Amino acid sequence: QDATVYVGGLDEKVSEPLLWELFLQAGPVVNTHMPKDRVTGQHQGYGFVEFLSEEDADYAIKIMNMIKLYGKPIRVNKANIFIGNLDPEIDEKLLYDTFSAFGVILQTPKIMRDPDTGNSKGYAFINFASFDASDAAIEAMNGQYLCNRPITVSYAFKKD
Amino acid sequence: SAFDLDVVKLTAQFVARNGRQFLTQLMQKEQRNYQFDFLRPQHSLFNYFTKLVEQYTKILIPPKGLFSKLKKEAENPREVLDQVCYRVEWAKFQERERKKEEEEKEKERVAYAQIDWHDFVVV
Amino acid sequence: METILEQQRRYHEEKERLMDVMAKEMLTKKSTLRDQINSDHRTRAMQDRYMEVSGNLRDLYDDKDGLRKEELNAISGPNEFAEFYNRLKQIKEFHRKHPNEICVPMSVEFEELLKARENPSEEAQNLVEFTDEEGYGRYLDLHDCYLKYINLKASEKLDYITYLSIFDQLFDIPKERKNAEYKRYLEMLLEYLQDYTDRVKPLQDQNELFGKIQAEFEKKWENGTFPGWEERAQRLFSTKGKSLESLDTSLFAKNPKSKGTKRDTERNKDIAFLEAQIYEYVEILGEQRHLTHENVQRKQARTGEEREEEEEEPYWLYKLHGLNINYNCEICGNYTYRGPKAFQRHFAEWRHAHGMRCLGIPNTAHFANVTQIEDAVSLWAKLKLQKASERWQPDTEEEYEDSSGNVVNKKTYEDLKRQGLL
Ligand SMILES: [Zn+2]
Repeated sequence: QDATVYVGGLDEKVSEPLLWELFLQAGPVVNTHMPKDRVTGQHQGYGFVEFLSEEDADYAIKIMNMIKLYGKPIRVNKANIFIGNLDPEIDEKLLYDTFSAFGVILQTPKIMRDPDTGNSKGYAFINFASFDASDAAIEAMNGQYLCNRPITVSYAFKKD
Repeated sequence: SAFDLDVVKLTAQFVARNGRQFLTQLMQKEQRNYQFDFLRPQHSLFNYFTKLVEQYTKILIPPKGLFSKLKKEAENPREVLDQVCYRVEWAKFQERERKKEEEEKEKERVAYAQIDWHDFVVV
Repeated sequence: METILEQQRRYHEEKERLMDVMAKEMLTKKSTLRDQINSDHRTRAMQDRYMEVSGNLRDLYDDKDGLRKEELNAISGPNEFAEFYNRLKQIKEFHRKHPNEICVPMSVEFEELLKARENPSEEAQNLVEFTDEEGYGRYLDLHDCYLKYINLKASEKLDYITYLSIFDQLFDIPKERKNAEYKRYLEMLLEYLQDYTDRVKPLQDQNELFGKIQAEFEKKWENGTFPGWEERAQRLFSTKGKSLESLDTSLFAKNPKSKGTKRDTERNKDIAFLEAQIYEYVEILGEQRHLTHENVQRKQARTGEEREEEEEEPYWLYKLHGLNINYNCEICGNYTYRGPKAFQRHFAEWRHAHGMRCLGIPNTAHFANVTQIEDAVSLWAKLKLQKASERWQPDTEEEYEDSSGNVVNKKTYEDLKRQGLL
């Protein structure tokens, strides 16, 4: 897990030897793994590249971070408001700093991860201090231009 | 982080003995080729340096132990218990004020989510 | 050292942290009497520590009056500051962050969820200062005092209710003589009552209460504290009456009243002070004595069981595929494996690799179908010897001929050549 780098944000043009060919300049990528879905039978955008040394994986994570690969925000990492279609290049501290401009955050946010890879699932949950920050996130942040990924902010629970 | 904290404590001790706002022992040190990034207010350590300077100024008070001796806080446990009870009452009043502010914010959010947003009038 | 600047601010921060801990202890609600007594003892210990810190900080003002002339001088300044900065310009290779400058006194004055006790008060216990019969200040133990009174009176006609009725009197006639041996038991009963009063309220000022009791004993009890309408003025030491105040003032400095008797003011002053302290403890803790008397009456009126309850509170595949034949491996915790297809595969599985790492021998194809420990270590010794032999080791295998003689001595190894060329 230390020598392997988890890549997120892969489109349909990216393939299993294509990621190994793109990561060959960063370091000696020994193997590439792409988990296939059960309903569609294709990649879900997240994969893994197992290299030989941890320094090559660190250089690939520091070089290929927030890159625009196949029209997709590909990024390598070390393997009541709901935000969907978020970029995997952002972290919890980056999401807390991005959410601090609209309103005040009550605590540190959390992002959902896949049970197989564990880098990024695609959705996240963040809680605001009051309902005014949630309304400002649903008015402004729900549709704002993020890092090559159109996010969507919505309410997790609402009572009619 | 011990050397930076010691430098901040030395700057707070040297700045508290000044007779003016700008005529201090640290303003002339900035022009004497001494790098001090904690003097600018843009850094996060400046908020702690200001609290250290405030504590150094409060350590120079006449009831702080320079020319007088405290008798109520040092020789009366009942006065300390009354001060602790007053601090607990002030904390309870602050918690009640925060709960009232949260209730007012919830009432404003309930009133804003129930008003009609289709009756537009441009005058 | 900045004793007037840094040490005074540190003492003020410690006093503020102690006051914040006391306010957090007083703001929290209580549910039990023993936990409340432990919190009161911790608050009293924190108040004593804050008073000691304030007394230590209040004495650091002798050199401050001499150093204030040099500290407030605007002619000085950045010279000594630059000298201190050059003294603080040492090697910064100690890459270690210390966030416990103010967080450590905040954590020392706090408690945990498993045990509600502070870090200086971690060794404090309520069972070392109070007995089980007292109930952490709920009642008072009077069985030993009643046994001592029955041993001193030499009679079995005094029960616990009679002793409680005799001990309830404050200014009435005593049960025995004042010059008898009952004063030695009364002094012990007063010394126990003083400790019971000091244990029932640790947050109260015991020294101020003792000084007030001494002032009331000296200024009031020694000057006729019980006026009448021999009955006009009574003396506690001499145990005699007086006609008027002038006769009592003339007899207060008399020769039998000073030292010419066995109950004078010279020898029987401590017994009178102990009796006054016992009367003050009975007047201040009368509700606890009434609760102890009610508990004794409820224990006497109860039965044996009530007193005990109060004191206690395809079978064919089975053999075709290889099952029913089990194999065990010592390298794997004597884990017994099933039919051969699984047993042969186990050497590659996780558990066997774990078991082999215990000895320090890698998992390879050589160590397959080997289940015993000593066999594994012997085969590892063999393989080690073989491989280490068949490698090319230049250090011991090489022929150098140093230029020391330059025409002789070709038996030099690769290490002696460096030693000769050094
Ligand atoms: Zn085994």
